Amino acid sequence: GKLPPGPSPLPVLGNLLQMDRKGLLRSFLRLREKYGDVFTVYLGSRPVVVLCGTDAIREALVDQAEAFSGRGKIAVVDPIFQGYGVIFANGERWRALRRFSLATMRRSVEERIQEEARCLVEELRKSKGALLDNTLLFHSITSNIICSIVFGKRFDYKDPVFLRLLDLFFQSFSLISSFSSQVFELFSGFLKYFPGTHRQIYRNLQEINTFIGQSVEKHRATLDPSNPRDFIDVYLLRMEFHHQNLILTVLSLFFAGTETTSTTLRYGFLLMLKYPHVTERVQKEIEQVIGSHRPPALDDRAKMPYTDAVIHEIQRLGDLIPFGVPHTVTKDTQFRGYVIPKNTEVFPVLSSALHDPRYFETPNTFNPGHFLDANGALKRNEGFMPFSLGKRICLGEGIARTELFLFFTTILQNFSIASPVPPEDIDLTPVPPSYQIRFLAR
Amino acid sequence: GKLPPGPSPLPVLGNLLQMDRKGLLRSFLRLREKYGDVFTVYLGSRPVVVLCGTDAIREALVDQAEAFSGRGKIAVVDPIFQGYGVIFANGERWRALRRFSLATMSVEERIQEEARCLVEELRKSKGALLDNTLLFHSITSNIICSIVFGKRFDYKDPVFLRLLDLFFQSFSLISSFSSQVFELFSGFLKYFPGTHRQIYRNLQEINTFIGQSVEKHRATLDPSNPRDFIDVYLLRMEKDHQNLILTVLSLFFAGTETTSTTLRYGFLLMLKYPHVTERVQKEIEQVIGSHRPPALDDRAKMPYTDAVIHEIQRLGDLIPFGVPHTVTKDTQFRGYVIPKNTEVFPVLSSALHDPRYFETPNTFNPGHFLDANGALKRNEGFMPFSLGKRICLGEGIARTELFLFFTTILQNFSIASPVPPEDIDLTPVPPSYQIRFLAR
Amino acid sequence: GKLPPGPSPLPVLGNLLQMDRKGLLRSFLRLREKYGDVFTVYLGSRPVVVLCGTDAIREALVDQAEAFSGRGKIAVVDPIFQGYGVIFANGERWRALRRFSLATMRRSVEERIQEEARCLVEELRKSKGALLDNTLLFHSITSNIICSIVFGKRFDYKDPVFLRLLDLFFQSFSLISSFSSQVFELFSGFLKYFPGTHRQIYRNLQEINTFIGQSVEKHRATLDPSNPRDFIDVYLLRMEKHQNLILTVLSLFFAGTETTSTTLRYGFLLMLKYPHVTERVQKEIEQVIGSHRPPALDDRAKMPYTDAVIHEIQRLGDLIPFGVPHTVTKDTQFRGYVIPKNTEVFPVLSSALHDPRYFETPNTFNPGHFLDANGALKRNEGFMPFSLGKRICLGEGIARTELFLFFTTILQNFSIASPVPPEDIDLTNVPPSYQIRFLARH
Amino acid sequence: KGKLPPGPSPLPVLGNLLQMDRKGLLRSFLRLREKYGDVFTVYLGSRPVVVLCGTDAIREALVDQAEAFSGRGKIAVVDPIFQGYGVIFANGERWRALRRFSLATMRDFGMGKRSVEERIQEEARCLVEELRKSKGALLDNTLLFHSITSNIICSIVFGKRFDYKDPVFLRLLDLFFQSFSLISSFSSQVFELFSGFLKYFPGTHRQIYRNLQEINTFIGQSVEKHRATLDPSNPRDFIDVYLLRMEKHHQNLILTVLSLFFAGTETTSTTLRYGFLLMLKYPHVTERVQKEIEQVIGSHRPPALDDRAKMPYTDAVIHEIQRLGDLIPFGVPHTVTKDTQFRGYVIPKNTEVFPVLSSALHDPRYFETPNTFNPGHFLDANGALKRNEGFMPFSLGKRICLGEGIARTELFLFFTTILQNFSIASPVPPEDIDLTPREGNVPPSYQIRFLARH
Ligand code: HEM
Ligand code: HEM
Ligand code: HEM
Ligand code: HEM
Ligand SMILES: c1ccc(-c2ccc(Cn3ccnc3)cc2)cc1
Ligand SMILES: c1ccc(-c2ccc(Cn3ccnc3)cc2)cc1
Ligand SMILES: c1ccc(-c2ccc(Cn3ccnc3)cc2)cc1
Ligand SMILES: c1ccc(-c2ccc(Cn3ccnc3)cc2)cc1
Repeated sequence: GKLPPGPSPLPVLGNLLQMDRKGLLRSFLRLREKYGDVFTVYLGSRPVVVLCGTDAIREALVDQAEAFSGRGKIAVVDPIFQGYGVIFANGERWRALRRFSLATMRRSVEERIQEEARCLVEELRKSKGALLDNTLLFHSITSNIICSIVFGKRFDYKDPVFLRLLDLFFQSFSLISSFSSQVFELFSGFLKYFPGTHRQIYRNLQEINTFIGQSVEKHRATLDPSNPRDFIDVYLLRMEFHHQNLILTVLSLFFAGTETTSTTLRYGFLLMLKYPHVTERVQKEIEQVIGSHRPPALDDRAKMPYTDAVIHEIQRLGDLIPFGVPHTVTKDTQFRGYVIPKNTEVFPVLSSALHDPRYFETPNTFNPGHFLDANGALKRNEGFMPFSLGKRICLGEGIARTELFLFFTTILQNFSIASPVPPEDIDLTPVPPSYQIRFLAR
Repeated sequence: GKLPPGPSPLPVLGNLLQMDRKGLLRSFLRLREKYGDVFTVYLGSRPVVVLCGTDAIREALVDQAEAFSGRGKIAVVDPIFQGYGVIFANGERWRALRRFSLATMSVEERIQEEARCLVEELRKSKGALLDNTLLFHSITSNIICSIVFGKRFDYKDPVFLRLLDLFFQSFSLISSFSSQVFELFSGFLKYFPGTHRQIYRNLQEINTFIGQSVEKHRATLDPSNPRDFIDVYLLRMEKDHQNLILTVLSLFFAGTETTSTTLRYGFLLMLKYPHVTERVQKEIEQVIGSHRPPALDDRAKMPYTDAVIHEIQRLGDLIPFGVPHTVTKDTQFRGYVIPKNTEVFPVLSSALHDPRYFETPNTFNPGHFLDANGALKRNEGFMPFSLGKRICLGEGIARTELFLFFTTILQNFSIASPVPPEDIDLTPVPPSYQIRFLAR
Repeated sequence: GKLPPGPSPLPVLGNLLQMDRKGLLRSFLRLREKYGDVFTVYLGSRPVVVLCGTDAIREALVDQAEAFSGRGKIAVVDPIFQGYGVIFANGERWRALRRFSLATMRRSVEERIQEEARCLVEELRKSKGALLDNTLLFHSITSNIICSIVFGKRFDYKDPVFLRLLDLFFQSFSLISSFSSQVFELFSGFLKYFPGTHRQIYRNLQEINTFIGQSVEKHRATLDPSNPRDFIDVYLLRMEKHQNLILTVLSLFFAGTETTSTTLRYGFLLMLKYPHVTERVQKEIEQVIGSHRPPALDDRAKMPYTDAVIHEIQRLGDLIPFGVPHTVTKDTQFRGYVIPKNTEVFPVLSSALHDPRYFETPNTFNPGHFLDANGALKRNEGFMPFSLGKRICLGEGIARTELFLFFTTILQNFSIASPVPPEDIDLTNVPPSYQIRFLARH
Repeated sequence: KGKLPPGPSPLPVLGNLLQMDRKGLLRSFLRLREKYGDVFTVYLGSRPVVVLCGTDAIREALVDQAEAFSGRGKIAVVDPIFQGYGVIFANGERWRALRRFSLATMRDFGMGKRSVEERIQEEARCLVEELRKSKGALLDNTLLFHSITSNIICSIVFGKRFDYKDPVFLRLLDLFFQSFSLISSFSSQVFELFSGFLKYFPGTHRQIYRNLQEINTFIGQSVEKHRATLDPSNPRDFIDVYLLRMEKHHQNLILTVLSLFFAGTETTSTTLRYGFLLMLKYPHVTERVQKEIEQVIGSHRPPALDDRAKMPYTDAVIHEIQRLGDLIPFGVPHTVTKDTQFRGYVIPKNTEVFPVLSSALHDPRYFETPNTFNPGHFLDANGALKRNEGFMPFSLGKRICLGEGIARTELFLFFTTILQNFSIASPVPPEDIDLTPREGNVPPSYQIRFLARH
């Protein structure tokens, strides 16, 4: 019974000097070759266990789910200061949210998404096939879904309030560091920056908490059970400053997710620009199953292997969350013939699975074959886990994947796509590059 | 026996919603007004104790030094994984470095010689408008080089530049408000220091190099004449590799960088207030005259200039929050309780601007550090280097760099800029700017 | 969310000054009246949560079994010193023993108890109805069972080796303390005496181990699989797939048998006080088993009264009034209080066995407790002399079978008498030493 | 490099409990020392404990690193989650207070040291009067010694000694030394080890004690009486000292102190019992002592504390008695406070530690004949008292006996005064006195006769 093997560390720095010039990911890969699927690396004085390949990540997150579900120290409340019960309250809250998101699936996403998909088309027609940067377009459409689900009705793309919160929630801003400043941090035991809060993207923060209040007010007055129209009055029901903020927090979480959805699309479309023959096939399957006279609907995905396989492939290659979200072991645990002590930090390196050779004939090339059998139907591939697995698997998986199928097909149904750059010359290597694309009505 | 009071937190966010639009500092200040000199705020789910004003910070860092000296979780080794002894080795190593830095206090001469080189470079400027940023990084850095490798680099030496590049290479990481709220909810930050890549070529070239210098040193080294910090390394080694040095080197640079900025800020300040620069140039002529380089012993006979430099460090306030510490033992502080392992901010800024110690906390004012007769006077609020068990290891070097570099410059040149003094905006890190050095 | 209420403590002593003159149990009871079913008391500087009444104990040990299953600090290994894996090894070992004991129940255990039951009768016949102290007799019979189960064959009552180990395992010996010596201990944080501390603890044992070695040898020297004949070669098999483990296991088995023996001793005295009950039982015996065959386990089903009586005996006897203290594993929410991980907890078994909400007359001998109107056995939730939950007695099966068979077989072949008239028997947790006479019914 | 103290490998549940000498835990520690050295790690149950052997090792720990090795056992550590801090701290200050008060008894101006000396002197006197009234009868000094040492504590706490047969005295002599035993089988113990919980626990016994409720009452009476009559700045005894800290929980706090004090007195009493038996076996030593007594104190005044200075032999002898007696062989276990570096090993905060006092009192590097009675241990060539570092029957460091002062003064005075006025004899001939204890480190029971020297 030993700890997962790893490279020996240096004081202050840990293994920070043995990383590939190529990046932390390459490092983890070369490390795997030497030490295997489970190993121990050091960021500063702290050890972390790295999990590589499908099988290893699955065993951990799935087979021993309770053991591997813990959050990072920043998220753990100190009873000595807050006492328990806030611990537990949070507990019940989580379960509640977790429960509500299943209900959403069981005018649900399918219809709301079908609506938004329409609006998108109309906007794309009004583009009159102009070259543009889809970034704002995709953020808007994925976001609206969240809005319809939370406040009850989509915003108009140019609605002040919408923009103000599209602004708040995706406002970029960067913090700056020198190599020296960092080594020092490592030596302090404290990072320079911490979250909180927007500076000029905080301008609207004041307005958005405020907007929430208003919507809750309106909602409250017309509220009726057992007729909960959207998430707000669901809140109001569990209920029946702090409340407005509690909402925010959910809202924020939801947006953190939508942003990934949006990027998954952006990446997907660029990818399709590089590979028009695929886009063609998909347009074909579309015409063969949905035809030309009705909107695509969620039930169609079943009868459209290629397109699904293609979307799967997009999530796979895209790999937007390569490291997964780090967890924290809950109980001293026996894993793959090693030991992992309660409170060890752990990386399920999702990327190492999405590119796992034992599961993907060509881990680095775009290849729908990954998800198709001889007969050409969708086939399960265990390496496909872009949403993670286990107790903490994405709360948004359902909504997101439905967003991806519908937004994707509806678009390819009504338009074809082109760019200045010739397919041969599209560089897929990165977040996906900003680019220009043109939507042409069919 | 209670915990330090504070604003009630929200789930996930903590007190992150009750901060002033104006910034974390303003918040801490308004908070002080309401809860007092010691209070408790929440970043995420985690509590942190904030320390405000001279008296409070001093009590903590100085009076209860052992209690308030702990480092952040990132810096704490886990025995279950590494075992103890590496804990202890580090321990002894620290004491060693701590001991060596007192021995260093040489420095005086090396600085003086660098001071000279600076002057010659400033002459060659032929009074051209420039951005002193690179100049100051170079001069302060060389000191560290002379102290570690044994001899200054030439300002344009490839190796120098390559490491001036490694150690100050800026690079930024980017975050959305949403990405952040999510981090808070994960318990994990997106970015960890140094994980980033990486100037890999440069770090690698140096690592290779230190090797070289150690080699050379090894072959020619001897006692009781250990020339520079490398041998001292070689000696502690021979008494019982390239990587430890690097780490020290980095630490040293992290510091030098602050020294450089303290100068940059100082000079801009003097551009806004030429009548002060005049006085200083006067005291310089009255005490050091015009025919010898300023020397450390001069500071004693030059109150004004000292007071001014003090005032510069005060206003500059480059480390407003101090470096967060970690309580070591359950402790009784100012009639509250602080549990072992509580994170703590000694908000240095709150002292450097403490009204109980500075007649005009927010205006440049050398009177802060002068009595009626006009001699240097101790001001307890002056704590830019922190205080206590972990007070700056570089305090000595740094302050010596500041006095010499400052005076020598003002001795041989006067300064001017496009922007008229009335129009210099001191509000921020100090703005990038242009300045001209004119020989006297 | 608060901690369980309780009396305020004093420095060093805790609540040790507020105990009834009557004993710790009375205290817990008076405490219950004031603070309720869950409260917090202090032994020295250390808090402990006390659990009172059936419902409370059950909720804890049963409903939240994983939460309330932790052992005392003495039993918790320090990884810094021993590393994990020994932690885990122990873990798997436990499960193993736990598994083997269910198998024992699945040549068999019942027969082994029946054969011993016979031997008991023959010894009781050879008593020629002499007044004696059944203490040694009962320790012997219950012990043999363990020996048949472990080494494969009963010892003869006067076999040297038997006696030598009957001696080791039940050898009494006492340690002595002054009130002052104790207050001081409380102030040191350390007790004067430690289990296993004694010189004799060691001496008895070395001799014990040697016999084991031999039996393992023999057993080792002759087994075939799955021709395994008892616990030894079961050991040998898990090994092939030492004496030290066997010994520990055996000691725990004896720790238990000792309770079984006392349960009998108490039972018989009780019956001396209440001959009209003994009569009934002798009657049911004749009505169901008759006079010409030994009682058998299957008979208990068709003998409500007798079962009810044995239940009543365990209930009143209350040999483990405080239960075996446990240690909360996870921060927990219990009965609208909070209990922090690592809190020590008493499930005061006695408070259930005497719970008014479940026993018409908690303090008088009353088989009615376990019978319905029609006179069949009825479940009573308060009956938990073996504890409940993840750590419920490993020996429950064997013990209860020992109790039914030993009891009935005896009362079938003999009747009982004493000098003292039932009116005078003293109930006065150990049962008084006494004299009893077994008279054949021929 | 940096490693934990070495030791024998443990077994599940049992730890090292199977590798102990048949001879007893002490012999074990000794044989273990031979193999692993002065600092090693043994396992009681699943718990590790660090064992400290020999003078040098114990001294380095308790003395050189005193703050590091001063921690109490888990039973004595308050949980903040339940009690909050401050009770932690209050206790702290309380301790210091008691610690301060005990020095005030010993030094050395005002009430100070002499008042205490006088009390022992008086209670010593009665011992003589009582011994005269024995008319040289064979008796068991156990109760006599418990009484005399106890009274000191009473004079110090309540302000005046108790008549030896005074009901209240007896009642509390009874409470505080009342023996009572709990019983265990080998199996019941193995099980405990497996539970993580011991069967018994201090005070958890109902019997302790009927008198407990009544004494407690006594204190109230005494505190009451004291309260009305007391006055600073002359504070007569510990009660009004309490009253003063109060005026600046009532009996409970006193009771606890009282108990602690008695726990100690009991050791003092045994030290005497042992001492006297020892002298019965070695009458030629008793003669010498009686001689020094006559040569320094003469025959016409009571011995006084200042005499010890001028009486090397007798002192050396008493030292030797404490040494051989070894009433607290294991010392009182402590608890490491801070992760520590000790003798080139590592000891983690919260490790339990035994400073095996016996291993020092019998340390060959300090005692020519560790196992024989030998005053030479504490004398130089010239025959004066010489310091012996191995002599630490009171422990050392931050937590060294609070009673060292009183106790040692009790031992010198009680001892000499007695040997001054009587000589001693027993049925058993010296050759035949067996000094080895009985199942316990406690001295074997015995009969002795005090004969006046008139
Ligand atoms: C479209 C592509 C998306 C991907 C690949 C993605 C991926 C993930 C991943 C990797 C996690 C980590 C689970 C873990 O911590 O183990 C996650 C969790 C989560 N996802 Fe998403 N996300 C996406 C979009 C969304 C969306 C649209 C939502 C909208 C609700 C969302 C909500 C969440 C939330 C709230 C969690 C938290 C996990 C937890 O319960 O602790 N994500 N998602
Ligand atoms: C220019 C003015 C400088 C200022 C105002 C400054 C300020 C500080 C402050 C406030 C700390 C707080 C330490 C703590 O309590 O955590 C610190 C630490 C430190 N400083 Fe500087 N510094 C300066 C220049 C330098 C230089 C040139 C060096 C060269 C080596 C240096 C080396 C260090 C080191 C090694 C520490 C480590 C603290 C520890 O041991 O925990 N500093 N400094
Ligand atoms: C009337 C007879 C017995 C009674 C009343 C009894 C009662 C108990 C009780 C109350 C416990 C504590 C469960 C807990 O930890 O909460 C226990 C545990 C145990 N008993 Fe018995 N016992 C009896 C006989 C036996 C016998 C014959 C064995 C033989 C194996 C035995 C073996 C054990 C063992 C090995 C445990 C360990 C508890 C655990 O694994 O958590 N007991 N028993
Ligand atoms: C006659 C021989 C005595 C011996 C050998 C003795 C020995 C000890 C020892 C070994 C300790 C443990 C200290 C430690 O943890 O290192 C101790 C503690 C103590 N003893 Fe004594 N004692 C004696 C008599 C007394 C007497 C008469 C008193 C009367 C007050 C006394 C009061 C105490 C007290 C109050 C402590 C508290 C220890 C602590 O503060 O942690 N002892 N004693
Ligand atoms: C550390 C912490 C968080 C993350 C992170 C990963 C994915 C996302 C986007 N997202 C949100 C919900 N599902 C996916 C945000 C943050 C990565 C490293
Ligand atoms: C959090 C992390 C690092 C720090 C820190 C502050 C100042 C400095 C500059 N410095 C380093 C040594 N002397 C000055 C580096 C890092 C503060 C908060
Ligand atoms: C604390 C420690 C041990 C015990 C204990 C409980 C039961 C027994 C007898 N026993 C053990 C297993 N089955 C019955 C011995 C000790 C109780 C409280
Ligand atoms: C473990 C726990 C307590 C003890 C103990 C030692 C000495 C005493 C008596 N005593 C009182 C003052 N000095 C010693 C009581 C208990 C020893 C080992």
